[PDB]
Amino acid sequence: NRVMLPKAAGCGAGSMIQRTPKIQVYSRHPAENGKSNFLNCYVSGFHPSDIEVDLLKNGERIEKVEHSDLSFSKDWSFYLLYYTEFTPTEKDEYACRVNHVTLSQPKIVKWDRDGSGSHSMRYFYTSVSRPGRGEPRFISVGYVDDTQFVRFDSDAASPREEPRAPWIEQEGPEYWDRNTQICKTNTQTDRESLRNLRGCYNQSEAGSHTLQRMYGCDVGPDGRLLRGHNQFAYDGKDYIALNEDLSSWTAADTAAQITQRKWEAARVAEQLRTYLEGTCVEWLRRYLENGKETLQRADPPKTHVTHHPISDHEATLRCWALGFYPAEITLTWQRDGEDQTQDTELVETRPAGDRTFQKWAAVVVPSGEEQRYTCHVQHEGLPKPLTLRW
Repeated sequence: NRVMLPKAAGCGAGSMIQRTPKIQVYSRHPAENGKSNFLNCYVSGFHPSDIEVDLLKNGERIEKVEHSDLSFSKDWSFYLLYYTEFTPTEKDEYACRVNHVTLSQPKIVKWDRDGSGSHSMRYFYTSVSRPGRGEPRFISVGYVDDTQFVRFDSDAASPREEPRAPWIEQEGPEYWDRNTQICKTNTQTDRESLRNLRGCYNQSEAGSHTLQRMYGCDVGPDGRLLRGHNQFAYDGKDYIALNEDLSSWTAADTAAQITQRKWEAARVAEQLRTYLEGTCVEWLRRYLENGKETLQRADPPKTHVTHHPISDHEATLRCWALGFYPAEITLTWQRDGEDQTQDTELVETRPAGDRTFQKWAAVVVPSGEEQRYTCHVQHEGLPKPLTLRW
């Protein structure tokens, strides 16, 4: 259940970070001809949020592709999963084509075939002005751990808080009407906040800017609050955050300090603390119980090692983790028991599309010395860490 958020203050009386997308193209399951599968293109770590993604087959654009609702990572960078059902063959070449302001031409990536008891609730808000093209777009999503359960999109035909997980559907009309109202109000707040922030930085009304907000709570196995959060970013960078004491603020610069003093005088922190200690944890406990059959089940990783020769003198060992939930995992390579921190390559953890996640860690090793390396796997669905070799 959401909370009403305060408005950023105007200043009366300067940097844009651009991150280019990471792109991973992969199937949900190990690919086997004839058997239907899912082709995924995961685009992550990008900023700003506008992006164009096509799945290609032998160079041709695939229609019907779906994608996830826009959300972002802890560093404020955005991620999206684009996916389609497909049946691979031997000589069909699949690819993902991505365009973004950081790319001087579209980038094509081919498909290369070769628990704990603690829980979190988060709401993620993205508001993007579009000068000359109407009002800002507002998209927000709610998660319990790594499971999305609501979305709101101000560009939907009828903007509403919408269910996105089966266990939320049982909530009555009061729940949907109330949280819709908070969204529609949080919409107009962020709209005035975008205007105020533009003025604080003397920015032109001709340019697009991004407001991102996150709040929610962490609970332990017994249901008690472990930590509350309420963060605010402008153009992909920290702006103002509620501190861990839920009673003071950290402001990034002199503009954000004006907002800090406004929220201090209005006692915003006290209102947020009341929400985080009460409503937030109370509804998180309720969701955990209503969805316990999926939300309180950790799926351990299915793990294996593959060998890919880099010529006849060295080779890549790749440690694979598949089908795990939640997403948090640690993969480490060791040589004679010592971690290969310097030489281990780690891809970003990526969604399978079926709620589970995937990751690999790779290290190049001297040929004939593969047997000295072991992959170490830590996941909350594993009673003990796993160790594997090639």
